[PDB]
Amino acid sequence: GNTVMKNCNYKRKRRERDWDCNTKKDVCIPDRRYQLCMKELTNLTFRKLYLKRKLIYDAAVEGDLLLKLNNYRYNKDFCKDIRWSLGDFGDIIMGTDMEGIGYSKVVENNLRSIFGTDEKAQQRRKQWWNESKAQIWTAMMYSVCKLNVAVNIEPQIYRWIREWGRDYVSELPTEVQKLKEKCDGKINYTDKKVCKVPPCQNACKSYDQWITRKKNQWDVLSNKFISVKNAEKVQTAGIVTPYDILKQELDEFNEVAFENEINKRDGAYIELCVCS
Amino acid sequence: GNTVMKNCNYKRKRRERDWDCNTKKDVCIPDRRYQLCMKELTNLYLKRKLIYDAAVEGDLLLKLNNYRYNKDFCKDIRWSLGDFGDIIMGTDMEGIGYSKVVENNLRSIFGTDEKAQQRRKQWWNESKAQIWTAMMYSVKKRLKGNFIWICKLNVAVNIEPQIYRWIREWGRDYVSELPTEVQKLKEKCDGKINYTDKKVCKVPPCQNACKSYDQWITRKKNQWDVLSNKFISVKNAETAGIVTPYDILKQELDEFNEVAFENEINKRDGAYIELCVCS
Repeated sequence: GNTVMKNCNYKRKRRERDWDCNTKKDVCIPDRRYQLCMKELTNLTFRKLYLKRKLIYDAAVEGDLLLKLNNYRYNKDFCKDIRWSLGDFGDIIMGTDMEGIGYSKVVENNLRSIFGTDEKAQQRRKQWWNESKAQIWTAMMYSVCKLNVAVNIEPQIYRWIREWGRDYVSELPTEVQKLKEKCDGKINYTDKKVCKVPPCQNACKSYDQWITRKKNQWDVLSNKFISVKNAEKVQTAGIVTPYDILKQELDEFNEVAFENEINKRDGAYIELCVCS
Repeated sequence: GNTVMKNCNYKRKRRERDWDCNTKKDVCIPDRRYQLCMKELTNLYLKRKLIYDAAVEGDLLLKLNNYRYNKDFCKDIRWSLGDFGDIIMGTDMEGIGYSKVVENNLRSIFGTDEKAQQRRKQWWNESKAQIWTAMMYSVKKRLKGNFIWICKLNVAVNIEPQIYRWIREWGRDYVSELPTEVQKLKEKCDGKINYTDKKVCKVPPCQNACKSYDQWITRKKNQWDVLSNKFISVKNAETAGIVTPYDILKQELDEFNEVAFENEINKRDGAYIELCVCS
């Protein structure tokens, strides 16, 4: 949200920067959303025709940067990223985006001068997005997934939970492996390495900080899910609890094991990092 | 050479500039073609920029018609839509100035290979209803869904060779100019200056009125000669009710009298003889 041009010219590596729960404390915001290319949208009837051109250019630039981020590989990770960014464009257009920081406020203003602010303006916006989303997807996919699978409108908090889940299950093995390499087993016949070995202690503290961020992020996102769902009665067939989203998004997700992990009571964390 | 921005901001009045037979001598070019808005195409996704140029063109033709929703507006939309098509397909007969930049831009998009032309025609045929809609954007702002009843989409998206369409447009210009030029002539030349002599015999203002008429009708004759012969050579190098270029005038114009038309452009009609031939 804090720049306009530089973020249409390069992305950070994925997970280079963790979800941000501090800026607006009722939600956690992914780095990808912060970096969403909206240069033309910012520098912005015939105005509606001009809007569509500007949104197509931003979307193509976003989709191309995400390809380069995925090392030009055309695979599921790339397709998911396309879907997440497409979805956020949608919410920005529809006026239901949860970021609303910095230059996103300027874009919201631009849209208001184009569509109006009356009660039924938001209705116009939603309709215009429906009629445009296919083309935006095409535009993101131009440099190169399942179109109709993406175009399905889902509330933003649902989609950010899917994205969050994929980040968590990608981070978890790396973090556990780091722990293992420093802390596995014992320093003598009785005492775990964490009892006395400083590099193991360092490693456990680093893990603690990571899993504490994961827990706070799951707590904020999952509670946002519940309040959004209560406030606009988001009736979604497959999905009753926020855990349903993780179950459906993630291979071999075990929700009991998940709660154990983010609350530091799983077998691996206890074995490696709890002296007593 | 021509213009890029000016013609996307304003149009000259109708018939302020006559058809141009001098720039390319085997065809005559209408001022509307010369002014066709193509700013985005020139600076050139393609569908986006074409849609924008067409929307601007459509709104300008609406202004030219003084915001009147009538046949003259719909025919203009039809003529400009057709010209966009020949530009996209590579079959446009103007090909002056910025039109060549656009043709160059299209070649870098579609290619030049054996069937680049075939793909450009496919692209045009898939897009033409959409481009017509864009030209009607200005009307659709006001009438919403009822914009579709103002002009006939089906008539507009039928592909005719460009020379066919330009003959229809030419014919409509001719029958709009003729009553005016004849009235002008009549106001200086009607009747006699004495008991036996027609005014053209001795009245200089009438003699100059006849010269001026002669200048106009000579332009008309030359434009019809160039256009009708172009129709024939285009036809030979390649289709529904139209056999001769006169057939096109008959389809376009009310009760078109071919013999009278040939009399008029050849200065042997009754009105011209009466007004401008002394003996």
